[PDB]
Amino acid sequence: SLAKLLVIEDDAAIRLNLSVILEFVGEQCEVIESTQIDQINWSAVWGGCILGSLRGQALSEQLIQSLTKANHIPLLVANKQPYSLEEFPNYVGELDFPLNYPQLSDALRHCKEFLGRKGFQVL
Repeated sequence: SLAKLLVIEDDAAIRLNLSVILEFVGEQCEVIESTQIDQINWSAVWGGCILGSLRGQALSEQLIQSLTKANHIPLLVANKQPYSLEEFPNYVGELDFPLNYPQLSDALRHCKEFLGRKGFQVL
């Protein structure tokens, strides 16, 4: 991935966990809490958006609006969540816990491939 990964995760320990591991596999990321979605340029080309645990156990209407408009961003879910992303056409799958290199690499690969179909890059 050329572009940073967006990470939206309301658990501090998992923000740390995801940040350390993504950096480890050579990715850059912007890690925020769900109350910070206004701080994100959703129109730009991101390497992907990883959604994790969210306050209220659900997608806020604001995040829904953002995820809907930003259909060019491939979406991953980190761990099993009470919410679902099936409605989103840019949803590309889930990251299994505990995280491991082969499964994470596949997930990030699916993000790259998605971006490729959208016309954004070639590896």
